[PDB]
Amino acid sequence: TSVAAKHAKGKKLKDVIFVTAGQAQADAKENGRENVVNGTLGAIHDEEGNLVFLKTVKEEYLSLSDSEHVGYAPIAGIPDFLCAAEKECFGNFRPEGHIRSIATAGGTGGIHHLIHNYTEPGDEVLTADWYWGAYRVICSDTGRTLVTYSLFDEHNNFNHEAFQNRVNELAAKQTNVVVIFNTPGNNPTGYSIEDKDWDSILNFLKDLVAIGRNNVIIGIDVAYLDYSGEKDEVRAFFNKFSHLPKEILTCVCYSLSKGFTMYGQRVGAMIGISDDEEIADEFFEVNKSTSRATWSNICRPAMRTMANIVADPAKFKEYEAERNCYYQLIRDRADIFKQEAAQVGLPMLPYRGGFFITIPTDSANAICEELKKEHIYVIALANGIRIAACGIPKCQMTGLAEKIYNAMKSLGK
Amino acid sequence: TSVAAKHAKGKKLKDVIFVTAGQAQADAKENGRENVVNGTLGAIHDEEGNLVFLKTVKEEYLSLSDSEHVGYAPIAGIPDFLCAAEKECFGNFRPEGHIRSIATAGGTGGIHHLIHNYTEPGDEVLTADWYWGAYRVICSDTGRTLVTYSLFDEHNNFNHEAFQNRVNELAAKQTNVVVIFNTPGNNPTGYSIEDKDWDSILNFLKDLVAIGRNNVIIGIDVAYLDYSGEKDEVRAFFNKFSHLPKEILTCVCYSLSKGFTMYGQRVGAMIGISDDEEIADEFFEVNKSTSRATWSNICRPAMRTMANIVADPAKFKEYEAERNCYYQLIRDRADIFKQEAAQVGLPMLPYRGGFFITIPTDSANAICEELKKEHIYVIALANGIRIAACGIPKCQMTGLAEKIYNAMKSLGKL
Ligand SMILES: O=C(O)CCC(=O)C(=O)O
Ligand SMILES: O=C([O-])CC(=O)C(=O)O
Ligand SMILES: O=C([O-])CC(=O)C(=O)O
Ligand SMILES: [Cl-]
Repeated sequence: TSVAAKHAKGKKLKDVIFVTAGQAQADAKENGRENVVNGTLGAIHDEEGNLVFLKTVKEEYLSLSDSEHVGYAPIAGIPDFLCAAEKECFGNFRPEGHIRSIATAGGTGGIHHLIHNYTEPGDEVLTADWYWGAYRVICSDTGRTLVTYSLFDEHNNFNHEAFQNRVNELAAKQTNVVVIFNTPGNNPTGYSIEDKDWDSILNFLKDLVAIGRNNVIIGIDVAYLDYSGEKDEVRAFFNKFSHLPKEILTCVCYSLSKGFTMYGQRVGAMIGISDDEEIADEFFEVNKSTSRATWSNICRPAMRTMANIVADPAKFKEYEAERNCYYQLIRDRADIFKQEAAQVGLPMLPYRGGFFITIPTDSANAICEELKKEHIYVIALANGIRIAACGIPKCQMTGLAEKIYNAMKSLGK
Repeated sequence: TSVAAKHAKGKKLKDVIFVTAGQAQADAKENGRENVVNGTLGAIHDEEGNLVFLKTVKEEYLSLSDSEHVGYAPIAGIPDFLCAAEKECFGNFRPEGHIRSIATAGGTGGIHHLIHNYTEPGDEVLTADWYWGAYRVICSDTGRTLVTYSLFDEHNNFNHEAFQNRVNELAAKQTNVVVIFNTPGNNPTGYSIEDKDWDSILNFLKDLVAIGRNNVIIGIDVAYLDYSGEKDEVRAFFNKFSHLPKEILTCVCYSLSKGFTMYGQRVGAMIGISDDEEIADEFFEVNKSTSRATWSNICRPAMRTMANIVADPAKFKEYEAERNCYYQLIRDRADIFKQEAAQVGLPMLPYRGGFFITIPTDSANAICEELKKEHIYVIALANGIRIAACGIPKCQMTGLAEKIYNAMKSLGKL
């Protein structure tokens, strides 16, 4: 018994991420925090367990005028914010061509708008077989289908044959092919596309476009950019989108959730890049329209907060340095998990950065339910176990790769 | 020249509201707030021209924990917020039957969701001929068509015949009929559908669905709920949604924006109301999914701030007492304009409540342009001039109608 539209009739979300986090904090309220390890949600908590609100960000944010907290922001977002995000995102790497940006609600809004405006209903959207689960829903809630290519070959190199084969397949059947790359610090694996592999990607994508029947739209979910590596090394690939043929458009979906540790402020920028000023202006206008059509403006105090900080050299250096403490702090946790994981013999995907590390298993769900017994609370995907290294203090990181590998060995995994 | 999908290309907002509003702000920043009449945006300013952020709301919002400021909130919203939003919306009038709520990005989010889930591609959506322009963009960006019925008969009463006529034409071409009512305190007019009229509206919808051909989805945008009249009076109509036939689903789009004075912060709930428990559950699930597919989740601090207040009796009465002082201010402002508009002979649509008053004319663009040179900023609609009384102190409101009449006379527009 349903009154919903034809395409909406059967929708129900199974959300593993959020309940699984719930029994976590549920075991950590009543029985004490330190007998529970929380590997669920992508939020940074410090060595003592508290959620990190970077104190430079919070200080700006709390000091704002009534107008910045409750006033309206323009539809496209605050122009200072739009310039500050591109500044932060690009670093010394800002590509040439025409760049135009629109404020979005997180990376989610970015991905939603990109898919709404650049694909037709029924179209397939491409990403790596290791990917953030929501992409599924962003496509499927709209009549699009998310399809995948094997990210890794046998030795864990970017798998170019798998990618090119899948792209050629979408290209044969639809004019626009949208491909989402989530890099650097891929969610779940932590993997980052290398500079040489971007070269091979773009060179292939330029060859495809020269045939003359397709446009390619390259989405890049950069959410983990500030958690992936040295400042210039992780951004250097941004130079590689300069002066691409106009049949290729690039959309960098940048977010403040991680970089500024504002999660529930819901704020991002989608940043379009084109050799062609008209194509780039169309990116701004069509995505501006979808914003008005959806949330109509994004959160003001969070936009104003990150613009203020980035424009004040003292304040911005103070913020880079507080964030880098927390990221050095994460990088080490993954060092401790990487070293013990290797000695004990536990398989784990090739992490270069990011909040998560994943253990490949076909059994993840089962292996997770017995982990929930140990007071170890983690996320189960179709491909394996995802663990939030952002959330796990040094205390429980060491000897953790043992407690997981020990659960799998008992069950035949 | 164009890479966007076929249905996307050409989209361009010509956005009047924020461009005018920007001009006003810059005028006032340079020349002082007290030297500009800023009738642009639906935000409250007090008798000094200061943006109002209610003391009880601000103190709670700034006093939140880090966890409540930056923590992710669940896809459907904070359960406490969903519960508090239904409670302050429905009052003593909560309808009977199955109720399920979902967090949205303001009222835009709720209506974006409603249209995405309850209409097929190409369908028509009905609203009054005086409406908030955003509805049109919501429809057209997703490939629907917003269509209108004349809100007023010749006496400036709810035009039941123009409306029923419109419903019939839609019901003849598609299964679902979505109708958006912006009441009480309509944007742009300030009109509120009266209770008897809701009876006649509802009676007609029941007859319509008794045929077996259609579902009706009634969207009610309640943004102005708290600015419209006495607490119980403005809410009384909610009881009329008790046990409607299951072919009628009522969606109440609530916002924090105006009620709590977080204007820029688009935070609301869409509250579904159905007699049939599976209808309501379905409302919950298609809308949660679309929340994940669009914004993933809603601003956490705004939600908690509101749940906290509504759940505290002492903080709740104090918040209301604060909001009420400002509601009175907006009343007086509208009374002044009306008195004076009637004296100078300047026509005006009927204003019950809300932040805006509208002057009908097909000349708004030329008129507004002239008013600017006088440091008066109002918004030009296609059919009229929208004035936000919420943003215009009394001493400024005095003489305003005369000035608008005089601009229309000088420009040869009567
Ligand atoms: O008055 C306000 O609330 C702000 C409006 C604004 O900044 C804009 O023009 O986008
Ligand atoms: O929000 C989610 O789906 C899970 C998460 O931790 C993130 O990647 O932000
Ligand atoms: O936001 C707009 O388009 C105009 C406005 O003042 C409101 O009704 O919220
Ligand atoms: Cl569809």
